[PDB]
Amino acid sequence: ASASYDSEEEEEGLPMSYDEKRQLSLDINRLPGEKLGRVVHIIQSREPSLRDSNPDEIEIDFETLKPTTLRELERYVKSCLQKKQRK
Amino acid sequence: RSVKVKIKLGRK
Repeated sequence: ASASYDSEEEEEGLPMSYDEKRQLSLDINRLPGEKLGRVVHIIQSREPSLRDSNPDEIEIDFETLKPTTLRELERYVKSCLQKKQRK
Repeated sequence: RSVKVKIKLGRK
């Protein structure tokens, strides 16, 4: 049923691109208030350059931020999609 | 930088 479910032509070896980084911008944008606060802390737990430095507002540096840290958000979102089922 | 991924989660 996999073929009828989707196919997802997804590249794992894509070079640092703004579209690449920005794909994750749209994921964080879809996530609710509870999630944004949580994820931002997980992502920024890696980079010191994290949002900008200021922790009051949330502005994701990902244009200038590393693709390695980019993938952290990917992991999170993939987790959020399958763990949207709360208890 | 160029195309901003600087989110600013528009919750409010």
